Amino acid sequence: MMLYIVFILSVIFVMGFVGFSSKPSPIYGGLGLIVSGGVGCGIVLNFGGSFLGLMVFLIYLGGMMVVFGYTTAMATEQYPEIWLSNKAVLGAFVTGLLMEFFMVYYVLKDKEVEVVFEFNGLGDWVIYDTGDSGFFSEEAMGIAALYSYGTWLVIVTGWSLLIGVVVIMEIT
Amino acid sequence: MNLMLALLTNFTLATLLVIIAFWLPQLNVYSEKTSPYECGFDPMGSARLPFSMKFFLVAITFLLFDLEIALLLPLPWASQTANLNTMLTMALFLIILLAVSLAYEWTQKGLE
Amino acid sequence: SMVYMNIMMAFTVSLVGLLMYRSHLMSSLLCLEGMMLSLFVMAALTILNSHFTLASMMPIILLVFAACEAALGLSLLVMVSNTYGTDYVQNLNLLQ
Amino acid sequence: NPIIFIIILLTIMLGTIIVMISSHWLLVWIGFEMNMLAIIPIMMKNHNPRATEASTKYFLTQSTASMLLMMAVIINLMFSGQWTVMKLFNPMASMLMTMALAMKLGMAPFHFWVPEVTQGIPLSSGLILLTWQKLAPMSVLYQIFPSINLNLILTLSVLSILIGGWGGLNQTQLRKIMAYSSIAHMGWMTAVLPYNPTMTLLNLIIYIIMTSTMFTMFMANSTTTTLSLSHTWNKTPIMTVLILATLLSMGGLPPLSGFMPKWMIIQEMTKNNSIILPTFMAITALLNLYFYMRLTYSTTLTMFPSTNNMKMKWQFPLMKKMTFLPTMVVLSTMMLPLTPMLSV
Amino acid sequence: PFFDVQKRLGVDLDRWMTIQSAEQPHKIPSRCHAFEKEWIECAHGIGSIRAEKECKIEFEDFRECLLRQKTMKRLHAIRRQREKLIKEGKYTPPPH
Amino acid sequence: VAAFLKNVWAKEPVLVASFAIAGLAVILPTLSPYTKYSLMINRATPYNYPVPLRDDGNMPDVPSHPQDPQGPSLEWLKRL
Amino acid sequence: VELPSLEDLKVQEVKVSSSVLKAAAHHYGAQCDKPNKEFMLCRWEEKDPRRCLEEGKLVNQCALEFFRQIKRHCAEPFTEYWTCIDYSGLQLFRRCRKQQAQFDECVLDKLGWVRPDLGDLSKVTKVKTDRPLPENPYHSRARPEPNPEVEGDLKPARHGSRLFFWTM
Amino acid sequence: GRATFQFLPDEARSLPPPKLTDPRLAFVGFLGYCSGLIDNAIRRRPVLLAGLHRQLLYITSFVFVGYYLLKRQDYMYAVRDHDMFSYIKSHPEDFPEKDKKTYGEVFEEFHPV
Repeated sequence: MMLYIVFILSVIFVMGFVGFSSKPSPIYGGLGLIVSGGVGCGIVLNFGGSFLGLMVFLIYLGGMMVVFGYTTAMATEQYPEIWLSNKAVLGAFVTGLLMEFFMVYYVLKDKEVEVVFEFNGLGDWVIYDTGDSGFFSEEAMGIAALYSYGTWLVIVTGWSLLIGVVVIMEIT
Repeated sequence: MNLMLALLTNFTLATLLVIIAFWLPQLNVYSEKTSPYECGFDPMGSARLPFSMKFFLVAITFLLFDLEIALLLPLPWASQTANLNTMLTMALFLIILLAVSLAYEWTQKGLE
Repeated sequence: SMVYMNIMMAFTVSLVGLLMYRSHLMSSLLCLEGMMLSLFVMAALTILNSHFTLASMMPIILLVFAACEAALGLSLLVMVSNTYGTDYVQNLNLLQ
Repeated sequence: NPIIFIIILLTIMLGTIIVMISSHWLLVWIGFEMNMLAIIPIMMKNHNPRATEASTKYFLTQSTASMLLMMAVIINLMFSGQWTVMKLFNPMASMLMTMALAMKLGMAPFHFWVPEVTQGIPLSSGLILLTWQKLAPMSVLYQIFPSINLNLILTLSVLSILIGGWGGLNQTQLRKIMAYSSIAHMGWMTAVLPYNPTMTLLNLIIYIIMTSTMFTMFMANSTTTTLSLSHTWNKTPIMTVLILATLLSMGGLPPLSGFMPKWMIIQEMTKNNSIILPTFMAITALLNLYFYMRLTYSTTLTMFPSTNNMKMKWQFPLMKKMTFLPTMVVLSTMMLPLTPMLSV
Repeated sequence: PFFDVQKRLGVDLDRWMTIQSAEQPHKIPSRCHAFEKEWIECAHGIGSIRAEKECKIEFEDFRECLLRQKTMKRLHAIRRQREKLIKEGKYTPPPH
Repeated sequence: VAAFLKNVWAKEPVLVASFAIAGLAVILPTLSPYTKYSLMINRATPYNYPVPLRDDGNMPDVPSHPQDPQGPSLEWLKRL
Repeated sequence: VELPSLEDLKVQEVKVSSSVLKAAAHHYGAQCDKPNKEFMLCRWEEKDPRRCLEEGKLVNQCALEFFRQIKRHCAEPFTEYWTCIDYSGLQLFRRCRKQQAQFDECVLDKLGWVRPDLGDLSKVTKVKTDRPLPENPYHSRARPEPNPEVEGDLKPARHGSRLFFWTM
Repeated sequence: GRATFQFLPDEARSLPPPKLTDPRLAFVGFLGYCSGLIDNAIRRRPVLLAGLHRQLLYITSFVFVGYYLLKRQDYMYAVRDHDMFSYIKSHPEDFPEKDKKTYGEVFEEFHPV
């Protein structure tokens, strides 16, 4: 509801990484990505481009995050545990947790302190900064995906994936 | 500003009914045998989860067929366009580039 | 603005001590796929306000390799557990 | 298996062309991305549990060394938005550029990429294919060249031969002895790159030739230095004379043509009133020669051919393009008044 | 080394998605389109070693078009010009 | 070979139906004159705004009044 | 920068809604054609919309008279026309296609206008030489000067390769 | 330096060309003459005057290629001096005319043993 709805999302996204950047027993590692992947998509679903955000659910969070959890059963199937119930996990959680607030603490909460830490201020409504409006074409972001001009791009990325199967049709 | 209050209603009604159904009669005053009988019909089962090869290749194969439908995804947006001989002949390429990746793997699948 | 510092602080999910260590190597391959969306987002915030109109096809193509890359890397991590059963990065035989 | 072995092998050099044919940082990202995709099968072929535990030590070292490069692109995307391959407009980007790319060519930091892979791959046959991955990023440092900090590119290169030199006197395994002195010959060329970036390629074309002809000599049986004894009086005594000639050529002695680079490369390093810089390195590659002497003291002095085993049969391997390698890798020192006007 | 095949034979492999003012499929420019076309006009036949110290005016404003560095500082200091004098009058302007 | 298109269609008529639709799809855009009208319709749909020009010597055509017989033939669609 | 005053603002503003503006809207643009098309040259062909404020009122003042004419002559079928099209959802044009001719029963006849079917919104026109042609655009500061060239004559090496000793 | 991506450009016509019986072209292929003798010596021939058809076409290779290689070597020095002399010709302020002074001007050291 506030003007600060973007900044209040990204701190969760920063704390999403510190969830799995330390050592959480790789089934809660899935609960670090799906949290961050949605919260990160909460940022991208502003600014106009909604098609580019909704694909991050389908192809990343829908595709790779099943297979990343479709393993950790066929391998690494030891007796599971939870993070923060040990001593090596909590000792690294707090280390960036202060700086997750301390960077916020003086970037602009002082007036201007002093020369080097005041060039980039928090807020205000110039985060989007896109006025004025446009036309009835698209966002856009809408007329951007092209089987026009880029043909050398697609003819590689189509063909790079075709050898992607043939490398994995072997060793396994 | 309701999108975002269109779902936080739906999840706080979801987490409401869980704790009321589960956790509230979990504090009841019955005898509540805590003995290790709670597992059904596979009593001990003193083993680790064994690897199964034919249930790993199903994960990777899907992932490489999942990518190039997102390349294939902006085909309806590629209709109202300029030069369209390019647009047709490039759209037919990726599908065949998906089709050959079948036929090579199709000579060896296994009991999937 | 501050929407770039967070997230440039969040690019330090590499951090190299936890990019190959310690054991359960799946924990290290985790942040290799999670180092993306700190590049997929940090590109997407810049192409979109500054209306480039053409470079926004590049964040679509940024996933397509890194998915196929990590899928290849996950194939070999079965092969380290196909021979053992445990990944355990403190496996070392070929010295240097 | 046979036809698909070419299509894997063909696209390795197709990955590195797009690195060179590009005006756009996105395409040079794809270029040696798919090289890191299409090397992993060649590591495997006979499926031995060191090889699987070697390519995975190869793999993620070239995943991060990939990944920092795309970080370096998106920084100067924010600054002026041009994506041509040129100077990078930001010292926080170029610093993150050069010592990211220093892992794929591996310099003296980013250390054990070079011995821990090349040792013990049961495919010792080749693994001449580790000359493309020394060739792709050098084609990237030809353009980025007028934007560096001039201290980092030397400090990775002054450490290069001082630690690629010492590392292998303590060895027997001749793949490691080829893996070492492959950081050293990456030390001579990037010490020069800020000063006249051609007469760098002269060192590289020489380095492809002299190293490719070393592996082809090795493909009779040779594994270890003790095995390098037992083929003088058994396989062919002309092999012992040939394996002497290339090593003494690759040490840089002026009757042969591995002295062709240095002789020319000091013509550029001084002429720029920098004298204490070459005098350190020129005296440093001297104990890069005590690999080669004490290797030539094995095969060329009849050191104990015991365990009587007769090879009463002929040899039929494929020594492809071998008859013309030690005739341009030894005898060319008179015949190059200008190789650096063809390549320039 | 930079072979430059695509200058000999006239195909554009890429060349179109490079700079901020190239094609624009339905002709919608960027926010700093006016300074791209002006700055590229400066250094064309110039060999870029004298362009770093001669042109230097058409590049600097273009850097400051894109990030708005001092425009946001001249704006931020007006929040400290006033707004300690919240209680000392001068609402300025009255609504609307 | 003429039995091969009838003695595999007694065994697996599954992929045969796929090739029959894979074929006769690439072939037809080179055939009917309905195409290139698909590019002719798609060219005269105005998205942006028509900026005007200036008189300087020429005066080729198309004066200030738009409803004069001035511009090209895109009015065959209303008759279509 | 310097701006015009608070005067040359506050003109007679068309205070109508969205659908009643889109009601006629079609007969509107295709028959005024003097102030508005020339105003585009005043905006496209020269930029900086701080210079171009006259013809911003020429398009506005004539539009004030366009609705003033339609109120006096025929407003009984007009008000019911944008009534039905304001029955909302995308403002389609195929719903009130029946009731469109009851509005246009006399617009072609009473006050005498025309139906610009599809020839409008294309067909780039000319206007007249109205303002002096704005040469010397927004800055157009300097080139600057290039490097002079060499044509000369190609004669071979002066004494041969000049490297260390290396005669020929 | 213009007209990019040629093996040797069009403007190399007015260069001599480097005609034959030059000792480099005798030497290029003399090493190939040595190389074909090695080609027998690797394989336990045991001839050292073996099949001449293998011992020929090495001579043909190096001499043809080495000739076609040397046409740009003499070009690149010819284009080197061509651009230097022009920059000598313009900017006389960077190229002064020194004074001619004989040995009646110099009083050198003088250091005898």
